[PDB]
Amino acid sequence: GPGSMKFQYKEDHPFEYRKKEGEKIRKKYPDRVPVIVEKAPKARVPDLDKRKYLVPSDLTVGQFYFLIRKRIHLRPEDALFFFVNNTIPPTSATMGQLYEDNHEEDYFLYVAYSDESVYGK
Amino acid sequence: EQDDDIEVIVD
Repeated sequence: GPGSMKFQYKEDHPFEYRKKEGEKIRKKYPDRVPVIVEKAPKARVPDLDKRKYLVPSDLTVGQFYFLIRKRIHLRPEDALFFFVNNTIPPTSATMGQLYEDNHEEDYFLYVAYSDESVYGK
Repeated sequence: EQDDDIEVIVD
């Protein structure tokens, strides 16, 4: 897709596999979106147990951010930033709007997280 | 479970 990110989900699966999974999820849940969430390269943070998420479309990016902070057990003092196609998304946007504007040809929205505000730093 | 490779977000 756009951007210059690297996601292990894409390293691990060819496009045809990903598109079949993403299309299936999109069809089955019209009011939710499929999202891949992974730690950015070099980020000094834990990985999630799962990297595929089914997210309500009206959940805001901000609320999703708080959920991921909890999943990786961050302390309040710890920094964390989301990146989508190399841009930190606004917290007031809905996940559905973020999905519409950024999802890739395999129908997944890809979100990276890092303790740094520059992707890959 | 069959399809538990995805985390389903609810409130």
